[PDB]
Amino acid sequence: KSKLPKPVQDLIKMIFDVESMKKAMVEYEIDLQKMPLGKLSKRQIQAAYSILSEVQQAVSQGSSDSQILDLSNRFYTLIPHDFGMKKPPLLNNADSVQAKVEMLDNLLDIEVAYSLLRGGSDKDPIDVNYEKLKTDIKVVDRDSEEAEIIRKYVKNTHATTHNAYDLEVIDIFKIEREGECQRYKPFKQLHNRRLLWHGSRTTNFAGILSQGLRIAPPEAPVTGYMFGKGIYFADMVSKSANYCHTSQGDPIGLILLGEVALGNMYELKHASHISKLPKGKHSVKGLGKTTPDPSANISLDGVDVPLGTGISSGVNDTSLLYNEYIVYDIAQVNLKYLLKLKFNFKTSLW
Amino acid sequence: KLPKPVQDLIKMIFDVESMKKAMVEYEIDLQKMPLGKLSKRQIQAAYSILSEVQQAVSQGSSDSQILDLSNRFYTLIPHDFGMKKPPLLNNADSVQAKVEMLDNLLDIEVAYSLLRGGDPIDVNYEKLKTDIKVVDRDSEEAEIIRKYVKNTHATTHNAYDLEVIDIFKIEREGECQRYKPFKQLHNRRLLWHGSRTTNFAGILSQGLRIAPPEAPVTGYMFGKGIYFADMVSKSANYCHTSQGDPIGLILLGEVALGNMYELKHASHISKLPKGKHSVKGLGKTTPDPSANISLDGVDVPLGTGISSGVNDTSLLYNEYIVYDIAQVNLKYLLKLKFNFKT
Ligand SMILES: COCCCN1Cc2cccc(C(N)=O)c2C1=O
Ligand SMILES: COCCCN1Cc2cccc(C(N)=O)c2C1=O
Repeated sequence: KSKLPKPVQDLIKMIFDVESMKKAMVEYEIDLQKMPLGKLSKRQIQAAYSILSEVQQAVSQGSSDSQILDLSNRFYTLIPHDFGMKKPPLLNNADSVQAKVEMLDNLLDIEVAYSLLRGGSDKDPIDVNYEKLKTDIKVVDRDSEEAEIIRKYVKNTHATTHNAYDLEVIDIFKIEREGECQRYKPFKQLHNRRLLWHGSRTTNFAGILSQGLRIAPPEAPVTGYMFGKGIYFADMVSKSANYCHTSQGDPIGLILLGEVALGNMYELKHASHISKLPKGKHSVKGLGKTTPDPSANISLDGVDVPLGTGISSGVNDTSLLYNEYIVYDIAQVNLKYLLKLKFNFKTSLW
Repeated sequence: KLPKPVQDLIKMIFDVESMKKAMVEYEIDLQKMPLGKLSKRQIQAAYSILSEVQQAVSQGSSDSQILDLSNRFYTLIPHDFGMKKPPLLNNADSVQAKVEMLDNLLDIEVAYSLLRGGDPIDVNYEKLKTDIKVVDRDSEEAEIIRKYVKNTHATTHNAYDLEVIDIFKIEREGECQRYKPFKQLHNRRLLWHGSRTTNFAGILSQGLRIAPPEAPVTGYMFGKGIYFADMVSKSANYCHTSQGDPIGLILLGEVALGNMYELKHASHISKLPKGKHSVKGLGKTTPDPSANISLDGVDVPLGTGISSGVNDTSLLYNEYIVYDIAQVNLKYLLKLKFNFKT
């Protein structure tokens, strides 16, 4: 029997849950008869991203309808969908491809989690699966100052437009991924280090913990992402928490706090599909209409914690309601905490 | 008393009827908004609504908020569809079609305002505040200018052949002096800019300008700058000529590119990061760097289309953008002929 703290055990059961992986694929309308979890592969996912990249090129550089249509057929042949009686969406515009890009990002992480789950020994399974994460996980005391500051960050940065649910913090975990300390070392030195959120489906955490946050593969279309292929973070808990993709049918999710070394920010208000930064720049800040009150900002260890409540920023001519922060090198991030959140979905409008 | 090929130019760009036709082809309702009533401020408000729509879409505003803005657009700019439904402005594509139209209307209003304000041909010349001279068909200037035309016609723009007709040397009053500080910058290059004829009176009295503050930065692939090509045909596509109307105008401009920000895909910016003075959108095809010429610090990239080793890009051919009007110095205005197969 495992000697791991009970919250840690429960975390392990959540992450390594085949049924949630299946639910995830069904949400993307993948036909599980034609493509079962066990038959997902990296190569298939790589080729699918290749097809989206070709699709976007064929659209940018004005290919013919026939070619666009062929590329769509190829995508849906490789990734089988069940659309019911709904018209299968042609991949002939930025919106349609961005949606498929997000599905593939999640497919990639599900493949990693299912791989990790199916690998190793068949001791307590909980301990066998814990070791697969290659991460030291400690439970933060509910009454710590550490816990209070974090509950305050959650409370204060919930955006007013994310009004469908309230968040309640169930468990807080201190995490240290094997070898990430050393990896982050050089950036430890950089100015403008910030403690920011990253939200993800619950089973994506097998890959996130074992491999860390990653940039999309070279096959993935740079145009698939608002600010290109980097690692995305929010300073508003609810903007990240939406990426948990929880529902009243499955209302517990997980979210990371990570220290990110931003340095000099390239400040942008609209899409910029970049893969590299111009010289002088270490990150992108996408500027939101709403920004945490910088009066309320705290800092420890030279890291800023933007836990002020949201106030109007200077900015009105923007594509974003809230800020977002992108780095283009995986070493720029050091994961600090992992929070287990219950999403309490609202029944009243008042 | 002005030369002939010049006199033709003045008539062609101050043509009230071409302006009327551009309007009809956009399905503008000329009874409610006749040419005479076009307002710069009205166009700016229309642009502003397009900005709101695009921001509403990106920010995830309600369908009813977006529907309202789309109706507001058509309140402002009277269209006549006149049995069909005005297109819904709720996506970047529909919005994009209206951005391009407003870009044209803004220029048409400039032209018409000139013509109304204050031999009419030479009253009109006066107002352009631009010195124009003809270039000799035989002179060396014309031979280099014709070679640039011929070498840089892209192969995917095969629907037509091009042939030069007149070459005009232009000097906008005040533009040398405006450009002075920028002449010091490196990577100065002689590039093309195509526009429709209804646009050229505005361009000559005012120079190449950036879309107004009200215009959406997301309406343009690299945001609000001035766009140039090194392929004559990429630029000439923007003349919007046809079998039925085969004569277009094109600019050759000296552009101070400086330290280029080199990009492969859309970036909707209104300013450059520190240290960058222009954007180069990278094409799959680029003129041969071997055939390049330098003339008193200005490069003329008249090499023939060769492959750049850059294949993961949104662009068949290069594009150059500057974000300060003062980085451009207009050198030549060409009058060309399109020979369509068909
Ligand atoms: C992971 O794919 C990136 C593209 C989609 N985005 C954008 C974004 C902005 C801010 C925060 C997050 C986040 N996950 O917490 C994300 C996010 O996933
Ligand atoms: C004024 O509209 C800006 C966006 C449309 N673009 C892009 C572009 C690229 C290269 C050359 C030109 C040109 N006019 O020759 C243009 C052009 O008009």
